[PDB]
Amino acid sequence: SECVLGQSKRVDFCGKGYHLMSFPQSAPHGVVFLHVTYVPAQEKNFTTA
Amino acid sequence: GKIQDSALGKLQNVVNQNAQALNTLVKQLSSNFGAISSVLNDILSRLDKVEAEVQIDRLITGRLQSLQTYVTQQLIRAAEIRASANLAATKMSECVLGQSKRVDFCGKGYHLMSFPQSAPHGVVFLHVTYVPAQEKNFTTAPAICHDGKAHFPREGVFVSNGTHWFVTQRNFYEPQIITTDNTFVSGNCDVVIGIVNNTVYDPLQPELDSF
Amino acid sequence: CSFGGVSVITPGTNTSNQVAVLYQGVNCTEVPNVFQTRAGCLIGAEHVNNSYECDIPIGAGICASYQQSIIAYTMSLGAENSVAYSNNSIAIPTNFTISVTTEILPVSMTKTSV
Amino acid sequence: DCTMYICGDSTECSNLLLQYGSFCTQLNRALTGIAVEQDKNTQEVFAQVKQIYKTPPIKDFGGFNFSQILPDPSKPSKRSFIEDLLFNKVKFNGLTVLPPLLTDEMIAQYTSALLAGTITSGWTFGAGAALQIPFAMQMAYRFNGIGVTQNVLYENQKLIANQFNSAI
Amino acid sequence: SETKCTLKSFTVEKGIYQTSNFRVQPTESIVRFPNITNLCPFGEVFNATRFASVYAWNRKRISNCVADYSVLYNSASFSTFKCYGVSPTKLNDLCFTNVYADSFVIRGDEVRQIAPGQTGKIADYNYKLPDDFTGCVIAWNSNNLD
Ligand SMILES: *[C@@H]1O[C@H](CO[C@@H]2O[C@@H](C)[C@@H](O)[C@@H](O)[C@@H]2O)[C@@H](O[C@@H]2O[C@H](CO)[C@@H](O)[C@H](O)[C@H]2NC(C)=O)[C@H](O)[C@H]1NC(C)=O
Ligand SMILES: *[C@@H]1O[C@H](CO)[C@@H](O[C@@H]2O[C@H](CO)[C@@H](O)[C@H](O)[C@H]2NC(C)=O)[C@H](O)[C@H]1NC(C)=O
Ligand SMILES: *[C@@H]1O[C@H](CO)[C@@H](O[C@@H]2O[C@H](CO)[C@@H](O)[C@H](O)[C@H]2NC(C)=O)[C@H](O)[C@H]1NC(C)=O
Ligand SMILES: *[C@@H]1O[C@H](CO)[C@@H](O[C@@H]2O[C@H](CO)[C@@H](O)[C@H](O)[C@H]2NC(C)=O)[C@H](O)[C@H]1NC(C)=O
Ligand SMILES: *[C@@H]1O[C@H](CO)[C@@H](O[C@@H]2O[C@H](CO)[C@@H](O)[C@H](O)[C@H]2NC(C)=O)[C@H](O)[C@H]1NC(C)=O
Ligand SMILES: *[C@@H]1O[C@H](CO)[C@@H](O[C@@H]2O[C@H](CO)[C@@H](O)[C@H](O)[C@H]2NC(C)=O)[C@H](O)[C@H]1NC(C)=O
Ligand SMILES: *[C@@H]1O[C@H](CO)[C@@H](O[C@@H]2O[C@H](CO)[C@@H](O)[C@H](O)[C@H]2NC(C)=O)[C@H](O)[C@H]1NC(C)=O
Ligand SMILES: *[C@@H]1O[C@H](CO)[C@@H](O)[C@H](O)[C@H]1NC(C)=O
Ligand SMILES: *[C@@H]1O[C@H](CO)[C@@H](O)[C@H](O)[C@H]1NC(C)=O
Ligand SMILES: *[C@@H]1O[C@H](CO)[C@@H](O)[C@H](O)[C@H]1NC(C)=O
Ligand SMILES: *[C@@H]1O[C@H](CO)[C@@H](O)[C@H](O)[C@H]1NC(C)=O
Repeated sequence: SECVLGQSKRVDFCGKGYHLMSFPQSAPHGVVFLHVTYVPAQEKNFTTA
Repeated sequence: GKIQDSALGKLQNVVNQNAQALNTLVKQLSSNFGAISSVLNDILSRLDKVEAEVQIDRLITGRLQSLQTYVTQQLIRAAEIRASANLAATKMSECVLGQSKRVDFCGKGYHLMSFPQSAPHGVVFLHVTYVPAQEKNFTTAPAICHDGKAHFPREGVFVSNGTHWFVTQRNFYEPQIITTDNTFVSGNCDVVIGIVNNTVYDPLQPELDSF
Repeated sequence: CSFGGVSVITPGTNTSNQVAVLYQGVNCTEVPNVFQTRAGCLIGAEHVNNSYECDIPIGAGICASYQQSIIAYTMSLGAENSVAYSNNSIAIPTNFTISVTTEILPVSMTKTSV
Repeated sequence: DCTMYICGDSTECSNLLLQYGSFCTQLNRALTGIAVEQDKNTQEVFAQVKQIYKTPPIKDFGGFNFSQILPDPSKPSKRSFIEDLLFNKVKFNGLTVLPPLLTDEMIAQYTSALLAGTITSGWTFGAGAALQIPFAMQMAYRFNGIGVTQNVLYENQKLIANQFNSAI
Repeated sequence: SETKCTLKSFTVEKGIYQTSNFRVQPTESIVRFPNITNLCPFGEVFNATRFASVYAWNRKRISNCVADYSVLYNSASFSTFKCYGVSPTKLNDLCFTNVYADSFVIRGDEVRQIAPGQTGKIADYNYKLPDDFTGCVIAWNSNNLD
């Protein structure tokens, strides 16, 4: 419901990084979620106020 | 008015399994477990101690295993009730005392309100939800190019009725004119794909000209 | 030599007295309106092509219901919908329905001491 | 079958077991409960979609290549490649194993329906009608939910597609 | 009726109920034993002129021979015929890999000392039956002879 049929603001509920999409996949006796997430990269330092 | 016409089975299973568990525990008192009688008063009228003790030990063994089975069954089923109770507490917090962005946590559709109602050994939530209805197809675009600069919806989707272009909010069709209030600019319009051309309106441009 | 669970598929006795028997696992050759489900031989139910919604589970996709005779069918998962996806096309709701949906949760069981 | 397990074909053993009473039924009853719970568990995960959505034949999803996770058109089971990968990688004494209610193909149909809805209509098929949206615009609104302004998708769409295609 | 009976109810709700377990019960009874034609009995074991003394019990392997134990058990001579691990009524339904017959004499009230797991002079110092003895103890009066 929250990762496939929706997008989740819940940190780590739908993989590491900010959740975009999840795709369900069947497995024996189970389900596999391919959580697609936005992980930020290439930090730069800046002065802030 | 439709709730009068309408899940209780998932709750009645609690009432029915506790009833069946106790009833089975009572019926096992009729079981002989290899003793010459199911009723201990028979053993103790029929026999004297040195023989009764073996008979009583069989009844004790089978009754104590009946009761350990019951208490094991109840401990397992109590863990299931506590899962349901913690879920119900979370729904009370997040659906009644709040509004939930969690899809399908508070009924189908986008959650508005929930109201709790008491039930036997349970709680009933009346989840009020917005279900969108009466779809129309519209042509859409990710950006408008104007004067070589790419305009994007500030909060919404660009739609065309064939002739014109409008911004709407995503979850309900209210078409609004495309303006620098309804759109934001990022970059020149060459880099985006799927773009279209339409004249965004500045509110300053007529007002300043009206001076 | 072969053995299995004799499962009685029944409507409510309020509705009808007719019942069907699923002999789990065994093939109909060894049992003695006879239907070899992948759950076992089913006696007294009529096979129908129409994939209705599952009323009584049997197994391996077969379900049974009353329609009067007992009928057995490979259940439907739902109607089939291509959404008319196109790279230039959005659908927007022009209206809405407020639906009130009822969710019932256990909260306790009876306190017992023995 | 508690009697087949404890005794087999042995009328005297079966009769002695009757003196221990309902213990033979309680086990059949408890395992019946577990068994029906498994079909309930499977249904509550996969039957969240009430309508078997289908993908179009033209897979014009803005550069995103779902070919490993959508169904293979060449196969009768209609598994995806990653499902087919997973399903590869991972008697007489009165015991019996019962078939699940939903066959693996029915789980594939539901899994295909959830995926087709997701890629063609976003969250909307969950929250009601499967209102279609172009996939690039869906991703742009998913970006807007993570606090990243939606232009960051369209200006980097070929990169975002190539990263996703690599990750799959 | 089986459903109503297994639910302990005169009415049944819609469902599938595991009322019973069937089994394709056996049509006919086979019997198979080795085609051993020798009958060589315990005769020379029961009716020997002199037995062994108990300290040096005479052991004879009865083997490769048919043995009707009913004609033993029907003998009114056998004041004791206590059996262990097998019951006399069924001995004729069994076949055994070897049947050692051990024969000796002891005073009458001391016969009770022979049984497996007993202790005392015979069981301690002359002949001890193992606690997992499967077998039969045959004893009869011999003051008329010995
Ligand atoms: C998106 O559009 C399809 C196609 O509808 C056709 O094209 C439209 C632009 C308009 O001209 C319609 O009148 C055309 O029929 C929609 O599919 C139609 O749905 C209606 C029911 O609302 C049905 O009676 C038609 O037969 C369908 N047409 C076809 C060709 O299948 C579709 O419903 C729209 N998608 C969504 C999610 O609303
Ligand atoms: C698209 O929407 C616009 C705005 O509602 C429509 O334009 C109007 O059309 C009416 C006649 O139908 C004119 O009287 C108005 O002056 C128009 N307004 C503007 C701002 O141009 C347009 O007709 C719609 N087109 C379709 C195909 O529905
Ligand atoms: C959208 O608008 C841009 C800008 O007016 C159009 O680009 C111009 O098109 C003309 C005709 O081909 C050229 O002579 C100009 O040199 C173009 N300008 C630039 C900066 O490239 C563009 O063609 C329009 N697109 C559509 C689909 O209408
Ligand atoms: C939005 O949908 C509602 C519900 O169908 C519409 O309200 C009904 O309108 C009809 C007339 O068209 C009336 O006879 C009904 O009594 C109305 N129902 C209620 C509950 O008031 C409404 O007209 C639709 N609105 C739009 C703009 O499409
Ligand atoms: C999506 O990715 C798949 C896998 O790389 C591509 O399919 C392969 O294409 C090559 C070249 O035609 C074939 O030799 C392979 O056999 C294909 N693999 C499979 C599993 O079919 C596919 O072309 C990509 N999608 C697009 C639109 O290019
Ligand atoms: C952001 O990081 C990505 C990943 O390192 C960079 O993407 C690659 O860019 C090179 C050209 O510089 C291409 O040849 C590669 O194909 C790109 N990767 C993929 C997966 O397509 C990207 O250049 C970086 N962008 C910025 C602005 O730093
Ligand atoms: C030992 O000798 C006696 C006497 O000769 C045998 O006695 C027979 O025993 C069987 C079995 O009880 C009876 O059916 C016969 O009627 C007995 N015969 C007589 C004449 O009394 C005995 O068979 C011999 N022992 C064994 C083990 O064969
Ligand atoms: C949509 O797809 C067609 C091919 O069917 C392509 O020619 C067109 O450029 C695409 N348009 C957009 C906006 O993606
Ligand atoms: C039993 O049948 C009657 C009709 O004869 C119906 O009114 C009643 O509701 C039924 N009861 C149940 C429990 O189904
Ligand atoms: C029983 O029938 C099934 C098909 O329903 C078949 O696969 C199987 O080979 C048959 N025989 C046995 C012994 O299962
Ligand atoms: C069900 O389908 C088969 C073909 O797969 C057909 O032969 C049979 O007649 C159908 N059953 C009924 C009751 O029509």
